[PDB]
Amino acid sequence: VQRLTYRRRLSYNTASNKTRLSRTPGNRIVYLYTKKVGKAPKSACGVCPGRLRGVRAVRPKVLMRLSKTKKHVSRAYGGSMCAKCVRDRIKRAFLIEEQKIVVKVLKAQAQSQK
Amino acid sequence: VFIVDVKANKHQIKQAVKKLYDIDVAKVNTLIRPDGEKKAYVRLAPDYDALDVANKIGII
Amino acid sequence: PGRGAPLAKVVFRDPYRFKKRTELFIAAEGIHTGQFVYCGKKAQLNIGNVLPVGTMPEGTIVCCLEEKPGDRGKLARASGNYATVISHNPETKKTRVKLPSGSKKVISSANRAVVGVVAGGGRIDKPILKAGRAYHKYKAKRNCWPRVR
Amino acid sequence: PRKIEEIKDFLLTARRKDAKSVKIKKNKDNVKFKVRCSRYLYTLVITDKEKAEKLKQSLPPGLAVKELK
Amino acid sequence: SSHKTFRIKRFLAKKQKQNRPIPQWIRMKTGNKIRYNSKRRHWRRTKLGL
Amino acid sequence: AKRTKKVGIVGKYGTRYGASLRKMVKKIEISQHAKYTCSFCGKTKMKRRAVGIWHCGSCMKTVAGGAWTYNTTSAVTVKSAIRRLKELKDQ
RNA sequence: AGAUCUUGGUGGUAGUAGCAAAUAUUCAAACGAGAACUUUGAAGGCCGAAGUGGAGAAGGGUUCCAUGUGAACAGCAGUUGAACAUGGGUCAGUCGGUCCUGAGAGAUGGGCGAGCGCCGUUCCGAAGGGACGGGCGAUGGCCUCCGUUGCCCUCGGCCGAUCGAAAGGGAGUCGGGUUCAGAUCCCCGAAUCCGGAGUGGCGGAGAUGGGCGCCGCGAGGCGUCCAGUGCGGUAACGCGACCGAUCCCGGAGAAGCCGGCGGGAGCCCCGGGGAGAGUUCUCUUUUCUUUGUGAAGGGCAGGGCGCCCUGGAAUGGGUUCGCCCCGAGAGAGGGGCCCGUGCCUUGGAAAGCGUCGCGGUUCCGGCGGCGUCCGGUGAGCUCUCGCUGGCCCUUGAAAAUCCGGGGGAGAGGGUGUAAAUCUCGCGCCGGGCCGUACCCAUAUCCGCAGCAGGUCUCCAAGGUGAACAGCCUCUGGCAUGUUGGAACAAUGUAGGUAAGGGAAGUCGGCAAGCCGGAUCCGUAACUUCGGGAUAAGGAUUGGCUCUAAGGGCUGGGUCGGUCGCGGCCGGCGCCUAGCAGCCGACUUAGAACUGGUGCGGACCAGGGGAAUCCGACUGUUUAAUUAAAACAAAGCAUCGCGAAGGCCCG
RNA sequence: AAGCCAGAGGAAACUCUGGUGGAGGUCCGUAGCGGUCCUGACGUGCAAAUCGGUCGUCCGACCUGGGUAUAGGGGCGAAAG
Ligand SMILES: [Mg+2]
Ligand SMILES: [Mg+2]
Ligand SMILES: [Mg+2]
Ligand SMILES: [Mg+2]
Ligand SMILES: [Mg+2]
Ligand SMILES: [Mg+2]
Ligand SMILES: [Mg+2]
Ligand SMILES: [Mg+2]
Ligand SMILES: [Mg+2]
Ligand SMILES: [Mg+2]
Ligand SMILES: [Mg+2]
Ligand SMILES: [Mg+2]
Ligand SMILES: [Mg+2]
Ligand SMILES: [Mg+2]
Ligand SMILES: [Mg+2]
Ligand SMILES: [Mg+2]
Ligand SMILES: [Mg+2]
Ligand SMILES: [Mg+2]
Ligand SMILES: [Mg+2]
Ligand SMILES: [Mg+2]
Ligand SMILES: [Mg+2]
Ligand SMILES: [Mg+2]
Ligand SMILES: [Mg+2]
Ligand SMILES: [Mg+2]
Ligand SMILES: [Mg+2]
Ligand SMILES: [Mg+2]
Ligand SMILES: [Mg+2]
Ligand SMILES: [Mg+2]
Ligand SMILES: [Mg+2]
Ligand SMILES: [Mg+2]
Ligand SMILES: [Mg+2]
Ligand SMILES: [Mg+2]
Ligand SMILES: [Mg+2]
Ligand SMILES: [Mg+2]
Ligand SMILES: [Mg+2]
Ligand SMILES: [Mg+2]
Ligand SMILES: [Mg+2]
Ligand SMILES: [Mg+2]
Ligand SMILES: [Mg+2]
Ligand SMILES: [Mg+2]
Ligand SMILES: [Mg+2]
Ligand SMILES: [Mg+2]
Ligand SMILES: [Mg+2]
Ligand SMILES: [Mg+2]
Ligand SMILES: [Zn+2]
Ligand SMILES: [Zn+2]
Repeated sequence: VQRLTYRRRLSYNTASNKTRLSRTPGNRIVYLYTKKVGKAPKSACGVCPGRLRGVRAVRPKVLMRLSKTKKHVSRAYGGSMCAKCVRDRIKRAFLIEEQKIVVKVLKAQAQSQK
Repeated sequence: VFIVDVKANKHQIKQAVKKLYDIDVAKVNTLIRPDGEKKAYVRLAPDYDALDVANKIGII
Repeated sequence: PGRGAPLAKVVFRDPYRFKKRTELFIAAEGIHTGQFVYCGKKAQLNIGNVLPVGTMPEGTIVCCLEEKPGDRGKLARASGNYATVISHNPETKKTRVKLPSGSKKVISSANRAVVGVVAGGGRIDKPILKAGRAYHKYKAKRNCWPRVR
Repeated sequence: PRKIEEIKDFLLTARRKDAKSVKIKKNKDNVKFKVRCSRYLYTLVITDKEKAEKLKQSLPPGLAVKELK
Repeated sequence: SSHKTFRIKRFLAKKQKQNRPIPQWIRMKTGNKIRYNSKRRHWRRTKLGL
Repeated sequence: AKRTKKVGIVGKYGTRYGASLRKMVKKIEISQHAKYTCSFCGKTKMKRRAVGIWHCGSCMKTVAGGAWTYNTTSAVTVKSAIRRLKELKDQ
């Protein structure tokens, strides 16, 4: 086997000194310093633990040079909240506001008496 | 290759070489020697020959 | 870290500007995420609600009792502990409570407190069983553990 | 580098202002036209020899047509 | 080390330049009384101050 | 088979720490590592996360409970006492 | 003449002690006055991938690299040198620093202090000097008109300066060539990030369609009116952009240790095809070496999903090594998204490499031919990605920085070849400062020194084997550790063997010796029931020749009833106790034969039992005479204290 | 070790067996860390504390770099002045 060496002056196996093996056109194995693994966004509901879909998982500063479409979904709260918890909040907003109408009428028929 | 003042940066080195030798330079590299003198590698433009520029400078 | 009692991250609405305020309560045993808690004079008796001791009944027990009116919680904060409301008197705005140590103390009727015991149960019931587990317990608190006679 | 699939979209990149040169490389089974633009090097691959013969004479004037052999 | 500051490198440059023998023509000066460079320093025999 | 006669879960401690201390910690470790049924979703997925913190893996509901048990007998009588005092507070 | 006097010099000892840690050198030649030590070649050896190998951090500071010298130094020598002398050498937007905060350090306000000052870090401050928005104007000027500028109105807490990491966070550079010494920095070639663009650089998007009066055979046009801050999919979500401020919400940055699996790569292994070597006393289609495709795009495998639609499941089913999952929606069918480091492709063969040659240009990125191929494997090793668990009275950073969403204040055009605007494609310009050579250690660092000491990491081949063990070997390295020659006395240091006896030696089995691996049996008292336990005790072990057992892939059709020697529909059929062919890992068991009973043949590798004392255990301790019964420890018990407080500093 | 699968014996109560699993300040034992004995070597040493063999521990109260904080009647000490 042919053994390898670091190509930079950081000689420790730190979290930013991660490498991978690559075979050059010159038929030798060298290190290629990898980028860190990015994560998809979590959901703003803070309940369901899965990460969002339709959004590229990159490092945060990579998102500056990405297109807008790659960073969000075509929906209300798209790219910030999951589809499942958006359906729940749409129903919750409607039903509670209906409940407000219920108690407003309920006291309106209560105030028919002195 | 020149020996330049230690305070001179690449912008000043390029401008100095451009005016007092009447040549156009592409890029300038710069290191400081172990004796403390700054040394500049001044690559000339492709339409300027370094050989005949060095002739009239006087370092043939 | 360094505490037996868990902490609750409650989110209120700021009443004067558009903002969300994040408090850090001491979790009372029984409260859960996605639960509404109510703080004020008009809050009613429920576990986790923060209402003054002067408007409480004469036998209710509290979690994070204020020592003085106005400050934030200072009493019965360690896990599993609680105070008990013993008596009030509408004159001179005073209320007598029983501290976790058994001492009776007179505080103002405006002092606020969470309702219920504080979570963390009988943590001291489990034997530590190991010098190493005592090492880890005190590494989160301070440099006091290996005690030379 | 960018790969160009068909012919006519290679022509306007060839006649683009930032096109420095065109390189024609002959292989055993195809001919590659490589126009060196400012950012990329656009390679168009034609497997038919006579098609590359016609395209070679159809290049815009005033551009380098350097052949690699 | 390989990583050095400008002030350290500039200091090492001066100590390098003054670690050279006396010129031969010095000994021919009238009233010279100097034989060699007595302030010579080898990198192994004695270490620098810093 | 039944691999041990009486130690149960505290067989991991070997012969150390004394029989009564292993016996005392045995019932605590059984309840601390047990899976309780969630009262919010019905799934037996409510397990301890840290001391005093219990979490259901299914409905992602976190509750504040006892150190080793999901809810202590102290807090159970407290919640009942507060409810009786609340219904006494009004009429 | 004295003061173990001060300073300097010199003797005997004495050509004495000594130049003995880590296996080792030998032959020929060259240069040279001179060779045990330099160099080259040939042998024989060692390090044996946890290296005596290849590269860094700290530290050193020119030791780096050429040429020369032979004074001194390299405890022998030297033609050699990390010495001496003379010259030369470190090239960056994308490798770091630089930026951010961390533990912490530290001004200002304030307080104290005789005073230099020091306390304090949000506390006892009028602590925001900023902003597109608008108004008042200056018309500054390509005074059409939008950019300057002063004041005012409105909004604005990181609520605290600043420093603090060359291993934390932190955008974006790789392939080939090149030097005596530098290269991810030079050259060549491919990219890429950030910032800028006022006159708007080009496109594309926004955005360019309907209704009606007419014209025109119609097709196709004129006038008016009306829209038009994009579109698709049931959905997950997709498409090349997709107006939008103050403000708000969220995300990424941003997370422990351990386990078990699975995917991918690199390496290792096997079967061939080439090219070049090796052996040929005999055999050997043989043995060895070698047999590429960077980043960045595009496409496709593959891995994952706690994502969607249909539907409604008990005779419960699905499923993992383990688990686990399901009327809060299983199985099944069909989709969606993420990662894509793998394959193909542009890069790309033009380069590189291996070979065979031809020219020369003291010393050419010369020129040319051929090749750079096809496959199979796996509890294999190392990285990496993913899934799923376990442990915690332990819950495993912060901040710069970047992004998405909510809202809709506003902005922009009157149907124009249009506007505001654009995270879309391409084009233009720039990226300053400092570091960068070398050593990184039995000789470039610290230990007074070329000192057996100490000093933080990365890569990691073959055989044996459980193995990163020990032993041998390949790539790479070296010359035995600051001398050699001749002898082989005692005494010694290190290693062995020893008849008969077997601790009689000695304070004491100190030292040495016995045992030892694996398989099959067999295991006592006591016990906190976990242990004791490899208890104790016994048998076997080689070589060779077989035989069983433990898998994976495909194909399982009764027929021309016709023509898209082949295909759609089917009269035409019962593998349904499963076969047929191909392929390939080790592993276990049984048997025969065989050797002078020898076989864990080297290496690796527990002596055992019966008790007494002390300490529960694991841990810690006098660096340099004490590792213990001493300290600690969990457990037990007591004491103080409700904050105007307990204990403590000042 | 817990958890889990299957089978068996039981009238119930319940019990037994074989797998799976992979816990533990668990054991043998590398590297690392330490330093028991030979009271070995050396003792004008290689060394102003080193060397050889044998040893204790080797998933944890573990080993370790760098950055920080504590200063002399003070610090720090699983405690030996
Ligand atoms: Mg590749
Ligand atoms: Mg530089
Ligand atoms: Mg104690
Ligand atoms: Mg030194
Ligand atoms: Mg005298
Ligand atoms: Mg006298
Ligand atoms: Mg002698
Ligand atoms: Mg000798
Ligand atoms: Mg060897
Ligand atoms: Mg090395
Ligand atoms: Mg040298
Ligand atoms: Mg000598
Ligand atoms: Mg010198
Ligand atoms: Mg402020
Ligand atoms: Mg800073
Ligand atoms: Mg860093
Ligand atoms: Mg180099
Ligand atoms: Mg390729
Ligand atoms: Mg399904
Ligand atoms: Mg070629
Ligand atoms: Mg270097
Ligand atoms: Mg040496
Ligand atoms: Mg040494
Ligand atoms: Mg010194
Ligand atoms: Mg050896
Ligand atoms: Mg020797
Ligand atoms: Mg020798
Ligand atoms: Mg004998
Ligand atoms: Mg005998
Ligand atoms: Mg005797
Ligand atoms: Mg005797
Ligand atoms: Mg012994
Ligand atoms: Mg025994
Ligand atoms: Mg046999
Ligand atoms: Mg002990
Ligand atoms: Mg005891
Ligand atoms: Mg000692
Ligand atoms: Mg006791
Ligand atoms: Mg252990
Ligand atoms: Mg052990
Ligand atoms: Mg020690
Ligand atoms: Mg000792
Ligand atoms: Mg001794
Ligand atoms: Mg004493
Ligand atoms: Zn959600
Ligand atoms: Zn639940």
